[PDB]
Amino acid sequence: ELKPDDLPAKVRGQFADNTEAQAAIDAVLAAARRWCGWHVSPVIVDDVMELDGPGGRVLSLPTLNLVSVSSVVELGHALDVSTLDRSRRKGTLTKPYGRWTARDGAIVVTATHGFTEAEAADWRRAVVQLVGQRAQTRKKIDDVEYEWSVDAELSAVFSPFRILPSP
Amino acid sequence: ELKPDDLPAKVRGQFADNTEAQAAIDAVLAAARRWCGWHVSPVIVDDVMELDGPGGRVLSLPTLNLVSVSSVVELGHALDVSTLDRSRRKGTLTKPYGRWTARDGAIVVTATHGFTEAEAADWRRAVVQLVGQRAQTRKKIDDVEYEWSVDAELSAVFSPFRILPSP
Amino acid sequence: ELKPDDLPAKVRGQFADNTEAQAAIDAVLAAARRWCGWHVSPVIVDDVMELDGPGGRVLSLPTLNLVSVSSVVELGHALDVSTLDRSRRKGTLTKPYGRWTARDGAIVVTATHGFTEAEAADWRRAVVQLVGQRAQTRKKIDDVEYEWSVDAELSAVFSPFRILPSP
Amino acid sequence: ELKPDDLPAKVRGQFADNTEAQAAIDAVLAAARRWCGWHVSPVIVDDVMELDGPGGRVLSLPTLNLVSVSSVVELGHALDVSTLDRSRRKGTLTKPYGRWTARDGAIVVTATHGFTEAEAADWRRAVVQLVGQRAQTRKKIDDVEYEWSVDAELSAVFSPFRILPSP
Amino acid sequence: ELKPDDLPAKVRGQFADNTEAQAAIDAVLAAARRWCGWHVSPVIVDDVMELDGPGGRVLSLPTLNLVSVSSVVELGHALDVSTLDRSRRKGTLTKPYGRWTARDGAIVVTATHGFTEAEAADWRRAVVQLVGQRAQTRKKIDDVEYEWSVDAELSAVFSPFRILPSP
Amino acid sequence: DQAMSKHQAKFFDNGATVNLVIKHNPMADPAAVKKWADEVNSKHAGVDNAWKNLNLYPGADAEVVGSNLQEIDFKNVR
Repeated sequence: ELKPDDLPAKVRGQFADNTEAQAAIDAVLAAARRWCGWHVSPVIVDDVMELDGPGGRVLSLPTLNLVSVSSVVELGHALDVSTLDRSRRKGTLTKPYGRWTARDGAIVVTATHGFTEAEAADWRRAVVQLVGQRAQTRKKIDDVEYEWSVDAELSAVFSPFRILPSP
Repeated sequence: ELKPDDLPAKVRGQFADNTEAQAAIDAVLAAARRWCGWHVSPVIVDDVMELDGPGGRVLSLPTLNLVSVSSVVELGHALDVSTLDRSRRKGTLTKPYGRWTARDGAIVVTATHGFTEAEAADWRRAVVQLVGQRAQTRKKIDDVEYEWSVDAELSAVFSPFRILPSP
Repeated sequence: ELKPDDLPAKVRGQFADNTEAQAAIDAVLAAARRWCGWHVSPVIVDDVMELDGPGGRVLSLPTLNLVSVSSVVELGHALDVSTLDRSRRKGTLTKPYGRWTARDGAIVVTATHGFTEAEAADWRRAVVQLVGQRAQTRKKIDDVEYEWSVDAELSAVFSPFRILPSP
Repeated sequence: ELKPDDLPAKVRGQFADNTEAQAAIDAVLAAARRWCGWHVSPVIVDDVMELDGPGGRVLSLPTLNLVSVSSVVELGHALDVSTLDRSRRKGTLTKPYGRWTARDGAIVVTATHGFTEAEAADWRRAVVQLVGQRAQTRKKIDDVEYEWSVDAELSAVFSPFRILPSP
Repeated sequence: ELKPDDLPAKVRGQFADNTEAQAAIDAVLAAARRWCGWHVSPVIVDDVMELDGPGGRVLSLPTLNLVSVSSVVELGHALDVSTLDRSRRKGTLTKPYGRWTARDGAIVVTATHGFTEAEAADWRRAVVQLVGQRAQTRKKIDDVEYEWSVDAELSAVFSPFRILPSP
Repeated sequence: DQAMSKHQAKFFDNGATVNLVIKHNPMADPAAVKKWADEVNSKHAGVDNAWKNLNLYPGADAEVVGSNLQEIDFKNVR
């Protein structure tokens, strides 16, 4: 993950210890993951997610890079994983013929997904730049003059990794 | 690809080591490729692509310069590459008779695509200029005065190498 | 072609050797040729171009000054060159009666085309001026003050040599 | 045409040799002729033109001052020039009975067209002024301050000598 | 005609000899006569003009002050001059009953027309003022500051002597 | 009735029937305008040159204008 060592020296110089830097990092990552709707961090192996019932032919999982899926259980009964159609880019599961359950809390899916640190390089750079901008931070006093939304500030850099709202 | 020695010495001077320069190049390249949707400058050969079925007559590879196709396997059954029409500029394949499948993750395509370092000269220059401008970074203090999105920044120089969103 | 010697002395004085000047020249020519859609450089003798199937009565070759054509092969069979109608200004080939093939990768045409250095003089001047403007390159520091798109920058000078997009 | 001695001495002073002045004149003349679409000041005689068939009653030569026509050959068969009506101002030819062909590159016209150096006095002045202004080249440094398209630049003085695009 | 002696002393003082002043005068008169569509200079006796076929009942000669006409030949046959209706102000010739020829290069008319120097006094003044303005000719350097279309510049003074475009 | 007939007949002697009205860009030489008009008339006149496409140079305007044929109708008074 992102450690205070990976921050630039000048930005870290505005701190006192790695604890507060890690706290700020955690806050920024939490905000980014909440806004984009899914974590872009290193791939989490066998993450367990519970999904409500879509009711259609395709299940829109909350991911944009789905590598593999281990087991799928619906309404207390396990399904055959090999009989489903999965799209890596879309991150959706499609039954061959039929419809998914339309009830809440009926689908539990465990799968491996995410972007690895090798491919996801601009994500860490964007997080680091946002942390530095937050740390560094009309009013005139003598020869010193300064002249002057969370959602807009995030969207200015995190647009490519945001899942569109469900219709 | 691009190495730190390709950067101007003045731009090179702001990084502690060549590893930091390579990291900046990797971040900028990742952002540019994510915006464009495909690599441009390096000729990756025998590239393996997992694409979804469009169901129509033409299949649209995520490339804008298709040199040659090696083998095509659809739904576990390999097709004859010599019977498929190829379009180098559009990067698309057309079945003379019949239609492609419509299920997800049913086509695997192995082909060589991209530009070589010879003709792809403006891409490298744009990447270098973007790296320099990002690494070059109202407020007045004494006689020093300064007055002041990823989408807008990347759209300035990387427009010719974009694949428009699929309809 | 355009050599660093043809650049003005003042512009070349901002370089260190002919290698980087030639690299910048190559980048600028590549960008200009990509934007205009066809090379305006000295006439290339017997250039081999592969064209997709238009499907109509006229074949719109990607050129604006077509001097002569050597051989035309369609769907693996050579045609009679002398039986076609060619327009130098339009750069189009017209069959006497019938239609062209509508399939991809079916037409290969070798022809002599382009603008010679004698007639094409403003092209080199525009390239040189663009290179010089790129090389020469609010912020106030003491008594020094400065106040401030690739497609627009190119179109401002390269409009007369651009092929309109195919409908 | 125009020679470096025709330029004012002050404008002449900024070029290393008369060859550079001739090169600048050639570039400006090429740009002006490309914008207008035909030569203006020199009387080229026995000029050979390869034009496409309009298919209508009147054929439109790319000239605005037709002095006399020498010979007309259509589809390999020469016509009688004395039976074709001529328009010096419009530069057009009308067949009293019948219509011109419609195929491409079927008419070859040999005629003398243009203005002489006597009446064409504003063209030379405009060319000289354009050359001087292009060779005469916010930013403030100490007490020196400066504050600031080919189509707009050429449309300023070269408008009267333009042939409108063919409908 | 207009000689360099008729120019004001101050304007002529910005020249070196009568040759360049006469050249500038010739350029300005050529531009003015081209824009207005007809020469306003001293009356030219027996000027020979060839006119295309109007096809109607009135022939619109390219003049605004027609004093007399000597001979009119149409389609190689001379007409009776005394049987026509001519308007001095309109500068048009009207057949009594019938229509003119509708073919190109069919009418040759020799006539005396123009404005004499006695009546046309503001024309020379306008030409002289335009020449002086051209000769005399943001940028700030120390205490010297300057802050800033041919058709508009001409129309600002030459409107009363312009022939409207033919419908 | 005689005056009505005279007025209805006078339409064919002093009446203009325009089809297209072309508005030209001011930055145009009159001779080029005449040449372009001649070319337009050559390409878009007669029943043979029907249902084609009209390309206009930038800065121009074309409008379709009919007539007033329903003004010579005086049935309610005749």
